[PDB]
Amino acid sequence: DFHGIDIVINHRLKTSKTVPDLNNCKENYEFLIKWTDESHLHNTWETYESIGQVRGLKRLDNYCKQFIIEDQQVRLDPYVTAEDIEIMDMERERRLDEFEEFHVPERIIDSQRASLEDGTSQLQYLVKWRRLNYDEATWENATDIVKLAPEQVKHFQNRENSKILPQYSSNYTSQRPRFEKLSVQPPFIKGGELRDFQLTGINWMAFLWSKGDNGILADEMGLGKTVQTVAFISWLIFARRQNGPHIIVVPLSTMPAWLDTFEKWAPDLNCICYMGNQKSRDTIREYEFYTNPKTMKFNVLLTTYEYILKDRAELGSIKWQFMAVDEAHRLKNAESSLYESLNSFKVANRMLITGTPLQNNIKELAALVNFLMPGRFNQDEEQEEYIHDLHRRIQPFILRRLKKDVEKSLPSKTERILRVELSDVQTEYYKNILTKNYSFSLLNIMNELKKASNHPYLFDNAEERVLQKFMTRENVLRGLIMSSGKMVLLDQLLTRLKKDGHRVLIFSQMVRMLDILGDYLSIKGINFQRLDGTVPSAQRRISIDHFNSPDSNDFVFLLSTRAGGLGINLMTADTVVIFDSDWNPQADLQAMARAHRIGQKNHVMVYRLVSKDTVEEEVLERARKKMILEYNEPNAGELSAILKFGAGNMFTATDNQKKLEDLNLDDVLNHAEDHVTTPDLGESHLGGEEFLKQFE
Ligand SMILES: Nc1ncnc2c1ncn2[C@@H]1O[C@H](COP(=O)(O)OP(=O)(O)OP(O)(O)=S)[C@@H](O)[C@H]1O
Repeated sequence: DFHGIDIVINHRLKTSKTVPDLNNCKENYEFLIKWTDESHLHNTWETYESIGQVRGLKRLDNYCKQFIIEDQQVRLDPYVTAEDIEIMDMERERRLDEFEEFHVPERIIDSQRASLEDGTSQLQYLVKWRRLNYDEATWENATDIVKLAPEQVKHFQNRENSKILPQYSSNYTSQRPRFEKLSVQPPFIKGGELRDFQLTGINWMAFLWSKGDNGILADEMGLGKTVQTVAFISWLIFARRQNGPHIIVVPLSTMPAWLDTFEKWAPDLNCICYMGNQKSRDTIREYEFYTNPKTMKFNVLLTTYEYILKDRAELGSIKWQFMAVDEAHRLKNAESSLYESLNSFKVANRMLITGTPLQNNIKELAALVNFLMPGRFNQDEEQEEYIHDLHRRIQPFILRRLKKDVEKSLPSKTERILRVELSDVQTEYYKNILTKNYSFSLLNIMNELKKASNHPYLFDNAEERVLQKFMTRENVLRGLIMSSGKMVLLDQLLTRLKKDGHRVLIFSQMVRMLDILGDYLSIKGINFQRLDGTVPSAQRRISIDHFNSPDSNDFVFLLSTRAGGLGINLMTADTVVIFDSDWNPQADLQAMARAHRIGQKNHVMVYRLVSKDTVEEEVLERARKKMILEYNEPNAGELSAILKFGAGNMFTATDNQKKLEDLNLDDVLNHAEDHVTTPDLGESHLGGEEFLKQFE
């Protein structure tokens, strides 16, 4: 009824200036439109006079006002950094990449053929839109859905036959099946792999079920503990044929995650997301059960804690088999309505997830245990043994492994901090920049130093000034390398590891700096490409695929640090360089794990570069010290400190050059620090005393 403009997605050029005004827009562009009373396949490429009179029309103009005009305007400002731009760029991307998800269908809810205004009737569905929500799902024409979304359809019909429905569940009376052991991953888990330590995992949760005991998965974060739940569900269903209704509780941050993981490793499963509190609640009830006013038609549902109260009412009275919960450090508390309402639930079983063993908590120690098993349990010496007893007293219910325990299983790596002097040049630059000041601005001041520390060429007269020796090309490198602490080092670092054929990644904050290496490499004659927000998706894939080319001649590959946070896999490199790092260390690890990507085949060597007695190390010693408190810019406040000395202890220039002069790679590397980035993780709880018996 209310027909016209839901929202405006995009725009472009046509069939043939730089600061445009509305009129330009109006005249040179077609625009993308989700119409109201519609959905995202029904987006059209229209122009002003191709659409005409339509309700809430202004809200289109408003798009130009911001996304063409005032965006394009804003860029001009010379204080807008290059760095700044690529953000604005990666930004468009991110937005329009979300929209691309709304004509990707993920479920189907009702085969219900609709009569049409002829005498004709087509089979129309009822489509759940990915990244979208339960409110706002649309009936759409079968005929073309299917030729777009075969499986989710294929799934649909099966979705009410599926052998694995909930009531075909086998319910163990006096007894319950023998504990067993699976030395190889059972076919019915169809995703891909799972390193032995994965198997071992499921085995454990398994064996435990076949004791009637629930346990806790606390292996250090990012460690597969999702796949390890997913898988272990497949088992409950497909291996103890009981699979009534299952429920996993999740961080809203990561449910988009789980969902993929499911239709990756347990594709055949019928699992249900719980997003929306309003029109969802009501929508879902029309999907969850069977058509009658108590057949639950779904294998697995998933939520945020949120809906465990807004909807404890309905959910409370549901007969549940298995319950897990991710990043559930969240439930140390015994009053928090999670607890009170999760015990308000009917569960045969509990797996629990956290990346942590308890220390302090005595009451937490209780609340967690007393949650998953309602049947458990002075001078400071006496509260110290009690916590220590009840420590071991629950060894059997814990699984905890760390990096080192699965080093055999995984692409090990190695973070080294190579710290260099500043070139005689750099020194003097720094040192002068200092002079000028202390007389939000502090920022560029930081920047100038940051720049100085990386390379003098970032600055304007630099190169011109350096080479007062006229104009030769050998020389152009000669000064280009040697005026820079980092470069000098790096120079023979490549030289050397490019003798060992190490395929090499390099990141920086400063795209300008990238340019400069960009220079370096072409002069030296080395193959590579460059990346960052500037190059459009379309492009990227090609600078990428050429590096990962079956036997490519690219033997290095430049990137923005922010480029990293992308989603881009370059395992074809065995070695990462951080030229310089962020307020945020994670930004560096994102970028790291573009070759630390859990389908890596080498040992990954990671060199973080810092210049000695520079502000640089304060930024990095900051990084760690935050990025230990775990599981994007320095404060103006704190910033005062970080700058306000490092200045006269910054020694000679000609000294520093002397150092650089006959610097030796090896020493630098055998002197190299280590970047310590993990609270001592505690000890490995490698399984339950019992279980262990059954494996050897
Ligand atoms: N066998 C596997 N094959 C391929 N990818 C895997 C495997 N196991 C884990 N992963 C991936 O490793 C990445 C990080 O693992 P996650 O399962 O998200 O970590 P996690 O231990 O669940 O962390 P949480 O949920 O915060 S405690 C994910 O992209 C997983 O899909």
